[PDB]
Amino acid sequence: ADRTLFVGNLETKVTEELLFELFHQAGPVIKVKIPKDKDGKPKQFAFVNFKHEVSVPYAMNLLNGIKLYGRPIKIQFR
Amino acid sequence: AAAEADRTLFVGNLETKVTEELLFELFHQAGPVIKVKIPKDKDGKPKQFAFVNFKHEVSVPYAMNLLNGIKLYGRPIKIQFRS
Amino acid sequence: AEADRTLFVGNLETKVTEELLFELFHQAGPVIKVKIPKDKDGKPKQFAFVNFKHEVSVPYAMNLLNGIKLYGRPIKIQFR
Amino acid sequence: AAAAEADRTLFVGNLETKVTEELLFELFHQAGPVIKVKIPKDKDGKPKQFAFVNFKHEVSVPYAMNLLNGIKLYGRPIKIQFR
Amino acid sequence: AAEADRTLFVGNLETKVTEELLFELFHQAGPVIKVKIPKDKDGKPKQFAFVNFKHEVSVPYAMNLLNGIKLYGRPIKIQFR
Repeated sequence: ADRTLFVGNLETKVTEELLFELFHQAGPVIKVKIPKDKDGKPKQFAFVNFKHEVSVPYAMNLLNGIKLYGRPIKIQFR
Repeated sequence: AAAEADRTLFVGNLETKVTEELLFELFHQAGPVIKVKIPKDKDGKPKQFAFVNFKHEVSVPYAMNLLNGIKLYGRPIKIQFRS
Repeated sequence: AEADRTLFVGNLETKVTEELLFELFHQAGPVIKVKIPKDKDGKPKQFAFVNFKHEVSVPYAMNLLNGIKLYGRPIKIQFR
Repeated sequence: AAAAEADRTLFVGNLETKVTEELLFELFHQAGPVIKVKIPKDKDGKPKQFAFVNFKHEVSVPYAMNLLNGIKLYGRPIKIQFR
Repeated sequence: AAEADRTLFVGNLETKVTEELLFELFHQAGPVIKVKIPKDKDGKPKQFAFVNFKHEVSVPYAMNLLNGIKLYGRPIKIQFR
C-alpha cells in the first residue's frame, strides 16, 4: 500500500484493463481496481498498485493529465 | 455484432479533399482498421465527417489521443467516440 | 494539370535555395522538382513550388513542415 | 579540489519530502556518471528539502541542468541551481 | 575565399560556456571546423562565439535545432551572417 496511486477524473468508459496497460509503461503493475458503487456501478477513479516504489514518481510525471476518451486523468499519491 | 460502435470514432471537420483512403492510412497507426466511411450527399459530395471502425476497442482511446486536432489540408479534425 | 501534388512555400529567407527545400521536403516523400522562380532581373523570388510524386505527401508535408523556421523565418505552406 | 568538486556539483532544491538520495542518483545518472548524492540532515534530524549532486564530468552539469530542471517529483518540480 | 556563410554567431553566452562545450553541442548539426570565443583587447573572453561549419546546410539546421537553448541557465541567441 506504499506503491499505490489514485487516478481520478476517469471517463465512464475507462476500464481496469485499460489503466493496467497504461500504467504498465511505468513498471510492473500488481493490480488495478476501479471501486464499484455500493450497488455495483463503477466509481470514477481507480487505485493502481505498482510492484516497485520508483514506478510511482515515474508514473505521475509520465501520465498525469493524459486524456482518456477526452477526459484528463488526475493522479495523486497518498 | 452491433458493437461495432464500441470500436467506432466520429471524425468531424474534414476538409473536402480528405479521402476514405487517407483516413484509413492515418488511423491505421492506432491499430488495424476494419473500414472507414465518409458518408455521401444526394449529390455525392462529402458532408465533412467520417466514421472509422477499428478492430480492437483499445485503438479507440488511442486514436483519439494521437490524432484529435491534427490538421488535414489545414483543417483540424475533431474526433468523438459517440457522435 | 493533375499535378496537384504541388505545394506553395512562401515567406522564404533570401538564403533558401531549391536544393535546401528539396532536401527538406524529401522527408515527406519523393520530390519530382522544386522551383524558386527568378524575377525580371534574374534574382530569386521569396517563394517556391514543390512538386511531389505522390499526392499523399502534400497533406503529410503541410502538417510536418508548415511554419518551420529557415534562417529564422517561418515558411508559409499553401495548397494552391 | 575541493573546487574541481564544486564545479561538478549541482544544488537541487524544492524537493518533496518523499524524494530520497537513491531516486536522485538514478534520475541525475541520466546526465552521466554520478559520484555521490547527499540530502543533508540538520541538528535533530530532520531532514532537509534540497540535495547536492556531485557529477564525475563537468559537462554533465549543464546537461543535467538543462535536462532535469523543473521536472516534478511527486508533483513538486525540482529547482536546480549552479553555484 | 572567406566563407562567412558557414559561420554562426552565438551570443548571450554564460561566462562558464567554453569553446569545447559549443563544439560538442553544435557538432550535433554536422562536422564543425572551428569554434572561437573572441577575447577583448585585454585578453578577456567575450560573451559570444563564432561557430564555423564544414557544410553550409549545418547553418539553417543548427540554428533551428539549438537557438534559444539554455547553457548554465542562459539561452543562447543564434544569428546567421
